[PDB]
Amino acid sequence: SKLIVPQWPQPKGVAACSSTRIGGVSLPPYDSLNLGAHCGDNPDHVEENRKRLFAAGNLPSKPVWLEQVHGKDVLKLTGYASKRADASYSNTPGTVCAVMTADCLPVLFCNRAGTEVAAAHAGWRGLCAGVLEETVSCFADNPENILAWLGPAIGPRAFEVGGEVREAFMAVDAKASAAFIQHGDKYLADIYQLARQRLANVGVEQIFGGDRCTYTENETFFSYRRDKTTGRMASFIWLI
Repeated sequence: SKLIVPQWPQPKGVAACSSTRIGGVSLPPYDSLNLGAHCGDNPDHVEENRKRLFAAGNLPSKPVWLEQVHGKDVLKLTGYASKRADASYSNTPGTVCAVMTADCLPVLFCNRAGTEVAAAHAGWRGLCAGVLEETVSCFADNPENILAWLGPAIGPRAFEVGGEVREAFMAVDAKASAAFIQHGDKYLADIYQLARQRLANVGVEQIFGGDRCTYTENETFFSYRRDKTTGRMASFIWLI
């Protein structure tokens, strides 16, 4: 399948999907459903892949792509001065929030009532810096009414990092030590657990997903760590 549908108690007024590498037209190293236009692929192929995926996902409009910079800024999708941001927020029907990834954690959010949605691109830098709390801060609803879906990311068996990454996280939130295990001179990091921690700090505990690994599941996902020059997937959410 070209896409995954989040397994969460999705409100009737919300739609969401997350793409795989399967079912497009690109050739290696972008094989096949590469959505990224700035990673060296044949641009005709990328355009075709986007057409295929947007049709498969029944997107009502084109996604509002961001100029992702591995920061913590959120674009409120008001209908831009700048799209330099790593998350977006919408309360407008038909507006599609999207983040593009190939290892960095996508997080999709909505409220139980189905009146607000958001998408965050939470690579370790952005996650550490507070992109998830920034995104949550945009919601009008109460925190216990926010649902968060952890999309396909590089998982804890493959995401090896140096001690400086562990230090960066622990400097914000000491609990972060629980999300690393030592491997020689490095650490294996659980980005999912880090997300759960940082969201729990802001009262968001209804968390779903977190069961995939972009690195390990190579027939299903692109992985920057695995392949360096490769394609991108994306995660999408909208109010119907």
